Amino acid sequence: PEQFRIRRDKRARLLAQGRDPYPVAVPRTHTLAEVRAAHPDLPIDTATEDIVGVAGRVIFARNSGKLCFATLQDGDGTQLQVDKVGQAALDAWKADVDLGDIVYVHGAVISSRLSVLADCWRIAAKSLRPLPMSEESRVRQRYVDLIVRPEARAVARLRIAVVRAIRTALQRRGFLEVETPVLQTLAGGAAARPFATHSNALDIDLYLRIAPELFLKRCIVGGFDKVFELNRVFRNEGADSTHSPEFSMLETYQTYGTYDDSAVVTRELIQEVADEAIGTRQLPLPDGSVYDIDGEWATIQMYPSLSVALGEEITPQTTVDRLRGIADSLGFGHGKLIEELWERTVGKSLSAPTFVKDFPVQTTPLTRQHRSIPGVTEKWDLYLRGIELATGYSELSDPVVQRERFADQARAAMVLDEDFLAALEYGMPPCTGTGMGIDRLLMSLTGLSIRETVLFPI
Amino acid sequence: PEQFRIRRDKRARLLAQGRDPYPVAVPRTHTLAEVRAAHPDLPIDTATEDIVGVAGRVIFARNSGKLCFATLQDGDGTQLQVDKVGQAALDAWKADVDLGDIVYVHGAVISSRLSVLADCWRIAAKSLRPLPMSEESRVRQRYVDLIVRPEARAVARLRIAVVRAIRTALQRRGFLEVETPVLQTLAGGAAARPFATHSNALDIDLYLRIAPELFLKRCIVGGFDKVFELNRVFRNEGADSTHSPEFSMLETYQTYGTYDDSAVVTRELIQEVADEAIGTRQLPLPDGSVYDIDGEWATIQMYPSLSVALGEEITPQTTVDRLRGIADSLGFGHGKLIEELWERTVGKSLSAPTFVKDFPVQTTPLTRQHRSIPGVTEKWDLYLRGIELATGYSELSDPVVQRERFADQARAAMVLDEDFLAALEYGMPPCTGTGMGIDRLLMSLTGLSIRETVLFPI
Ligand SMILES: CCOc1nc(N)nc2c1c(=O)n(C1CCCCCC1)n2CCC1CNC1
Ligand SMILES: CCOc1nc(N)nc2c1c(=O)n(C1CCCCCC1)n2CCC1CNC1
Ligand SMILES: N[C@@H](CCCC[NH3+])C(=O)O
Ligand SMILES: N[C@@H](CCCC[NH3+])C(=O)O
Repeated sequence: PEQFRIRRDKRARLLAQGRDPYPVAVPRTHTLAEVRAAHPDLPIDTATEDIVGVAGRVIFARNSGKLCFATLQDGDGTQLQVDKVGQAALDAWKADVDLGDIVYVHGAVISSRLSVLADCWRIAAKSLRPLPMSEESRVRQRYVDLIVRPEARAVARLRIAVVRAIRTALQRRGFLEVETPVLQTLAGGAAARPFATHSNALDIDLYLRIAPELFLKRCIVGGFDKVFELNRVFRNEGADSTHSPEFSMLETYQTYGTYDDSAVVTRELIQEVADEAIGTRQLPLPDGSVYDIDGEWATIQMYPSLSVALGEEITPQTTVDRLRGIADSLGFGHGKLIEELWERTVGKSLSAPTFVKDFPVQTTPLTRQHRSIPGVTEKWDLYLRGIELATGYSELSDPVVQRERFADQARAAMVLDEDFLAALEYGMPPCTGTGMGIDRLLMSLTGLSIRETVLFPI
Repeated sequence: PEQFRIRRDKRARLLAQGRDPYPVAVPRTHTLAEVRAAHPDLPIDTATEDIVGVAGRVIFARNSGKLCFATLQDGDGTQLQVDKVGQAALDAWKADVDLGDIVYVHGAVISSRLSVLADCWRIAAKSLRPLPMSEESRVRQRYVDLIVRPEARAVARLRIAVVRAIRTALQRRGFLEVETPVLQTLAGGAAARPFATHSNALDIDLYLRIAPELFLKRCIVGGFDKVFELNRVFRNEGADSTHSPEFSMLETYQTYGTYDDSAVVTRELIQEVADEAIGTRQLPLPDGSVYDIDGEWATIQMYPSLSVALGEEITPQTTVDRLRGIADSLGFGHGKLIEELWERTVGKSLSAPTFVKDFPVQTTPLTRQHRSIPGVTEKWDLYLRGIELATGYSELSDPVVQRERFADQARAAMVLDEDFLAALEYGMPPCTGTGMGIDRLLMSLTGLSIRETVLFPI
């Protein structure tokens, strides 16, 4: 709080002296990891003439008369420590260097009684704020978090690897990644309230996408065989531990397969991700426990599993009056009640990775009706560690069914998405699409909160 | 316009008959490209017993008594044509199939007097709109465009390959891809008017990002060595042939290099992209001409090149009164005039790939001051076929300079981005960032308009 000002004084008295505390270029020859990997086993307390120029943040200090010692930490976490050359050097070192400062050191690498002893040295950046964190002050200052807490570094890097692993996996299977509009004249593809924004260009409101599905489906019409899109969607609603207004989401579409096929791919995908990004399918948790995601995953059906849980045959024919009865005895329409009752009974119990499939028609307007069973659609949800993570559909390609479905939805709350429906009636071949939530994915894999999985939330 | 209704009648009279015109699953064993690559050279008018099930859009038809012929076109453009099995089959074929329809055919592949002769056949999707386009009706119905025009297919696929090539190139060089917020409490990183939107969660306006730079720079503070982000930005301004309110943009940041270093990388990157996505650096144009992007690219300086063009020494010292004089004699502040005069004289002439570097301080608040030359910053722009495509900076890591820079900008039009400035004063190491525009990139490579480079504009 005071040291704020002495640092700012250290800046000004360097400019006046004509020593640059924010130089344009310092000749860093090696990352610290490069130096460590280069000199793994080294005779302790012995010299080597490998001259190198390294840089890093001075995090520890121990000044002492003729020799000074400080730990240098590169941005990724790696560490190297630092008569030699000049006395004024040491004077400047003492008087100019503070903790949190970025410094360059040229010299030869030696082994401590793994350090480097300096020919030259320079400031690369002057810190006007010493380093210190509540979980919320962590999020509001991620940049400090990443500097001073290792786990922040590992989580950031893990998200990145997971996202790369996803691209790899889909690309290996012959999927093409596409960019579809964020700004739309009307936002569809999911059930949520949009963010609205006004355009100076057109003097109209546009709406940020809630999902890419409707546009992705146009691509399938247009002759894409296999397409995906990994990017942010926007749902103007409340925040909780599994919901945020902006988050990253994966949609996948594949022609000439069903929800049976996309279920297999989804499993393989998640498993292939663990392998690449985490290295095990026996997933360690902060709990201390281990979650096993290996092998095969159980598939249940919604109506039957709900039936066993309630001890009574529930079907698509079961009335809202009856459902409401059961809803009460525990604590709008048919579909909503089935999913609610199922979630409160079956989905809450689940631990092992589980698919639930065959969903009520009311609440699934974009998914095809089931091939044999009446009253249900070909949709699955994937629960992983009790987290709704992913869905897949046998996609409805029937435009007149689809027009009805929207009309039913519109009257319930009349402007339909006429261009989407127009596209469907040029002919969309049979396909299965999936959605997956990236943070929920990581959450399910790690036990980490949504406020840790993304770099910069609010 | 009438045939709209006969198609819709063909749908209904199939449902009633209990033949599904939008089946969930048809067993397509092979893409058409798979069949073509399998049977390249084949004795013409001879049989082979490779049974396969293919699917595709019936685009050509020629019905004739006992044998019917139609061209099947897969979504990517590949083509295969189609006593045998059943007469009712042929009756249904004639009466049920229209152009634009998606159809499945099982049977053996044979050579035409390269077709397939049918054991079975089924409708996969019924089209209620026959296929037909003005450049604007092309954009509003991309799905039809992609079906009926080959070039639409190739451009879509090229953008995708270019974007993949970019990720490859950066990933090869050890860059990590990061997601930074689209919704911000205040949007910075470039000069443009934001899109504003209201949050129900917080009862405040948020602003869609104009650029990721300020957040990307936090990542560098936080110890990222090499980071990029390829994703859409939003600038609430007018549309023209090189400007749109939503477009895809690449930002790159690398520690311990300057604008000299990022210039080299940018060249290599663009060149490596051409190689992967296009296959030549002798770029063919709709013109008929060829643009050469191979070898080395010229670097000029703004003030000196402007000087030669005007025949008079222009420096950072040259007054607004003088500049305005020259501006008039041809046809606000110093910086703006330099760039304007330069663009109207030098930048308009350029053809070969050219870097212009060393920019006026006023108009470059985020870039470091030049290491030796006074009055200029270390910024370059890359012109490619006379298109402003890309910039790179030696990044300003000096927080007090940076605070001033914003204050000057704010007073000109007082709320600064205090958190960004806070991050800078924990110490950002020397780095160079770049921006590149994806559509301008493709435009510069191909001669294609911005309304062709993206799938779904408006
Ligand atoms: C990390 C924040 O993720 C999410 N935030 C919000 N607001 N909404 C989200 C999510 C989020 O991850 N999802 C889903 C979850 C898996 C299904 C695929 C799409 C993503 N959804 C929608 C799920 C609804 C369907 N029943 C609840
Ligand atoms: C395809 C549409 O691309 C763009 N649209 C808009 N509205 N603005 C764009 C673009 C667009 O591509 N760019 C730039 C061009 C290259 C520099 C890096 C960022 C991208 N910019 C900003 C450039 C200004 C700096 N002087 C003009
Ligand atoms: N838009 C969907 C994801 C794709 C499901 C398959 N069409 C959702 O948010 O639920
Ligand atoms: N945000 C910049 C691109 C990055 C330039 C390097 N800091 C722009 O739009 O011009």
